[PDB]
Amino acid sequence: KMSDVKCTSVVLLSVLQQLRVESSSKLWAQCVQLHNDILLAKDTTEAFEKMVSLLS
Amino acid sequence: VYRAFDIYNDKVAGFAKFLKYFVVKRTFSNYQHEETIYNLLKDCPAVAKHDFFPHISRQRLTKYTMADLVYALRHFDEGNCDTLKEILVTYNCCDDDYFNKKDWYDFVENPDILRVYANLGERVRQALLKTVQFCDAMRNAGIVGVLTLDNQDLNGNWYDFGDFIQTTPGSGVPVVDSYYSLLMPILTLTRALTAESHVDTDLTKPYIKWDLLKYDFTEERLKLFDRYFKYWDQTYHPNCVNCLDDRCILHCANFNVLFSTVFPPTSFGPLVRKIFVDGVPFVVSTGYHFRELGVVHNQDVNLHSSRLSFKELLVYAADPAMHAASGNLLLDKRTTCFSVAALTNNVAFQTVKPGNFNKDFYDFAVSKGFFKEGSSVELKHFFFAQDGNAAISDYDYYRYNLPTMCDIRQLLFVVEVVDKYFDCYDGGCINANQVIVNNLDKSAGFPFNKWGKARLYYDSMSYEDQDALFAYTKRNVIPTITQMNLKYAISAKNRARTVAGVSICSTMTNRQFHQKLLKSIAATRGATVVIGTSKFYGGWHNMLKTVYSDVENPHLMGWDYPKCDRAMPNMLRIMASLVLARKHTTCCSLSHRFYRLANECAQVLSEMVMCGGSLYVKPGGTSSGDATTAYANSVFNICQAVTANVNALLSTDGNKIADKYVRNLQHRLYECLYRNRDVDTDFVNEFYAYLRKHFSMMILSDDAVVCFNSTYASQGLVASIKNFKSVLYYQNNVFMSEAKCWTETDLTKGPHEFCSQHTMLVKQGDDYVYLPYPDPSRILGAGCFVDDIVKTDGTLMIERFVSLAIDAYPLTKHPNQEYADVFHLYLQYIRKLHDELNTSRYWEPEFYEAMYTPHTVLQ
Amino acid sequence: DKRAKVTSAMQTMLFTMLRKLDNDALNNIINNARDGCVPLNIIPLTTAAKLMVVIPDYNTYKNTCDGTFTYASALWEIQQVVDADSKIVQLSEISMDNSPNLAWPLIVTALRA
Amino acid sequence: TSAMQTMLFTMLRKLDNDALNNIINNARDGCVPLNIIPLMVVI
Ligand SMILES: Cc1cc2c(C(C)C)c(O)c(O)c(C=O)c2c(O)c1-c1c(C)cc2c(C(C)C)c(O)c(O)c(C=O)c2c1O
Ligand SMILES: Cc1cc2c(C(C)C)c(O)c(O)c(C=O)c2c(O)c1-c1c(C)cc2c(C(C)C)c(O)c(O)c(C=O)c2c1O
Repeated sequence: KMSDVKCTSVVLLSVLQQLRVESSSKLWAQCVQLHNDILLAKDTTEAFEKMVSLLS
Repeated sequence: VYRAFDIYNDKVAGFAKFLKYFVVKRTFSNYQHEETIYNLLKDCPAVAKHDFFPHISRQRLTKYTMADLVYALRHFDEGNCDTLKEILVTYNCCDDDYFNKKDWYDFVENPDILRVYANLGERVRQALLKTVQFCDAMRNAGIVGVLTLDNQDLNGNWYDFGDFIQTTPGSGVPVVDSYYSLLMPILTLTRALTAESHVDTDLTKPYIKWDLLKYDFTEERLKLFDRYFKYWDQTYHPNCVNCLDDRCILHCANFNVLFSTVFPPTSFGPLVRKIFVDGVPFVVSTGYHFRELGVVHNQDVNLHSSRLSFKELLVYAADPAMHAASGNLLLDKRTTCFSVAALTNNVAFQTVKPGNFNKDFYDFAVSKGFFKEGSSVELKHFFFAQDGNAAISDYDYYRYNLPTMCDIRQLLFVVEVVDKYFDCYDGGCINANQVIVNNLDKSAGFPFNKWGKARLYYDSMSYEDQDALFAYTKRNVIPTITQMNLKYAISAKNRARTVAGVSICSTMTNRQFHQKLLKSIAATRGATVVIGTSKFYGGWHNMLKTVYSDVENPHLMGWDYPKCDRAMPNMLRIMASLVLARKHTTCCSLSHRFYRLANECAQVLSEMVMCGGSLYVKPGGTSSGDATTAYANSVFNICQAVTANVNALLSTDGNKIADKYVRNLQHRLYECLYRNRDVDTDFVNEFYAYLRKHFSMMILSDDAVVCFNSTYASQGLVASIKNFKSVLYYQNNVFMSEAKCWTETDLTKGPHEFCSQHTMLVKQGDDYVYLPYPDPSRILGAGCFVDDIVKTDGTLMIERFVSLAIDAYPLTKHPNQEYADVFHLYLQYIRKLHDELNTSRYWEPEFYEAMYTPHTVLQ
Repeated sequence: DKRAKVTSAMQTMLFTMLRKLDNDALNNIINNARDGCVPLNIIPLTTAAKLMVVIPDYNTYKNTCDGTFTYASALWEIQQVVDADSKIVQLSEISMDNSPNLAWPLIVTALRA
Repeated sequence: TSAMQTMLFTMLRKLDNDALNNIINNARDGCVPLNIIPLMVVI
């Protein structure tokens, strides 16, 4: 069900950007790296790992 | 024993891979004459040794001659790429094992290929200077001849004598246009004469520490010519201000562009004297050293401008003088592009955010059967979000823009074949109120955008003022400052978007200069270019109808140019602008025309770019955010096409061909562009027609579709798929993978893709009509991903849904049902939306029916 | 009415950038040449003393701008230094050890010596 | 975005938060680190 995982990752990145976390650089760089790699998902479990690692 | 060649006899006049150190021959009078000429001309240090023993042999010849080099560059095939590889390896750029980098050939992936290529510029400049030696040896031995390329190995020492006729000494002129023109635009890829930036002009030495003031290089550039192009039988004007009207500028900017390298980048760009406006020593720009144009001294000059009004304030503020000079010097090690300074004393960054997702749409999809485990319609497109280093990482890409020449005796056909392709149009230097303002609230340039958009200025400058500015442009020059921001919109890839809002002034002049031609292309139908056409009402249908007016077997096919708005080469971007102006020769002085061309080639091909705060120099490309950009690269598209057709004709042995009309079309088109100089209206008209026959083109804003006889291309006559790429490579500095270009072989179905659309064949009214439909996933993604603010009033979102449904209505008729349910859900969606509040009722299938059947007449 | 405001802002920005530069070393260069035609890609290279360098990572902070330095055939003693997050940095941190802990683009604010 | 938790319910209905479960596991072995380990560990 990659559809729900992509949508959830998008709304999570949205609330993250809303949280005003743009202070640091490498944190947001890796964050958007995960986001760009979960919006392009071929497997649902890979998206699962990226999503759970990004949630924290 | 197959190589490249150049031939123009009475009948076969071609440039193709024709089939034919101590190369032995197999004639008596001819090799006798060869021996005699070799005995007359041998004491020049540019001639390969010969041997009269009927064998007229050579010696010390690179296995691949200069010809094959120029060819292999001109016709590159990632499939068949033996020659370019072998050359780049044998001559110390990298070893054969360098041929494993995925995308090694590319210019975006593996930009090391730039260095790999420049590893031969010395081998080039050597043969160049040898060639000039040979030209002088000929003129001072008194022989009339011709200068091809299959007769000079990669070292440079020419050979292959026995074709000319003994004249009397001191009186001899050779035909050179073939040589320097074919060989023209590679002296830039390898960056040939770069060695001449050193003290003895040698790498094993420091750079010439040029005075930090030397600007003109006029004498130096003429040294460059009298040393390299002393035999270009046309009055090269160091500054093309002295070239007569138009065909001479294309001939001469094509030389400043080459000599622009040997000189420091600290020397080009504007020229700032110091004007003492009521004493104040304003260091404003009163000149410009363009890389491709020359030392344009602004004729009009005004000291002691005691008072000031709108015109001169704008004229000067547009300059980079008062920013570059009077600004805290800025360095930036991120990029490779040259930098200048910074307005404010702190570098800046901008990060992009992700677009909002529409939940209700997703619910509708999951409930009505979409978004299921294996639906044929999945999601691929979203509103991405970018990180910190975005604007600058956006800017960096320009490193693909190598400055290149373009073969000038070949390009001395196409400017005018395109003149024909626009002949049926209007065109003139119209006045101010003759310019209907389109796209008002678009943008403005660095100083300007801080104060508004183009609308406030078009509200400011009264008519007479813009005409004063136009006259200025006819006799002055002004450079400008773009501002490359980032754009936020849905897509599938993970790169970033780039909007480039050029100055207000470049607009408020180019409009006055082109609006008539614009409108005249925005109101034709059945034309070749199709910008501004209607969108519905058999629109696509009648369009296709035109496209196959009288074609043989329609194997219709389209394409795309890799990164067009950045890798846009140099001489072609000028040709396009010059063709865009021959609609003035009843109103503008050829001087006005040159200075107008200069204003453009300053405000577009290279100017100032505020990249956050880091003012770099745009080394080329094309301003995406420019009005004339669309029709401009449409001209460029036709140019690329027309060229492809030229290279096709010449890339095909007429001997083996049995047809006879196009044969003596090709031979005389050779005679047209490479052997003579004057425009020959007969042949440009005939060839333009012949193109309108067998290669009907549909050209939208930088977007292309073509319909072409397939039989001709089986034997090779018109633009195939591979030739149009082999040319794109060596003239555009990008690479178009054949996998990214398609070919529909049965007109029963539409084009696989044009304007991002596929087309089907239905029976509306029991009629075989052609309807184009979008990608369903694209419409889906566009659905549940909202770009702008819509939560306040969904009006714009409602209209977005409407437009989606109008694109989707050609799915209702699509075979696959799920596709139709896409439209169905969109419909019911809009139904609920309007409920919350027939032909005005867009929540009825008949509205969407009206706007596609190919006979309706309404709004 | 706003047309007057924006046309005014043009030359206002002009004259104030002039004042922000206005000097005589500029005048010292203008007389060293002809009627004045001189490339604009050299003026701030000479008549400016507020060089700003954006250093991306470590491996260039070693082959390039360091802790005074010379560039543009001049001398530059490094003044206050700031990282990509607009925060102050001390020079001892720039080494292979603590490098992965700083906002990378290191903007310097050197002066001419 | 309050619906984030709403979609995270259905997410957890088929995920069991594999990495969060691994972290709670590492916490269950009595090896609770000084800080959360990037997705130190003492004893
Ligand atoms: C005008 C503008 C100026 C910007 C500037 C100035 C001050 C120079 C920045 O300095 C800058 O950094 C920007 C970047 O964020 C920046 C920018 O994004 C825009 C912009 C925006 C936001 C929306 C637009 C829309 C929306 C309603 C969707 C259009 O429909 C549209 O047509 C546009 C074009 O005309 C259009 C547009 O140009
Ligand atoms: C909705 C619409 C319907 C049209 C229809 C209907 C009745 C099917 C035609 O039949 C028709 O012929 C049209 C002409 O092309 C036509 C049309 O142009 C638009 C439209 C356009 C082109 C641009 C818009 C832009 C741009 C400047 C990007 C906005 O920024 C914006 O906000 C808009 C919303 O209000 C907005 C807009 O509505």
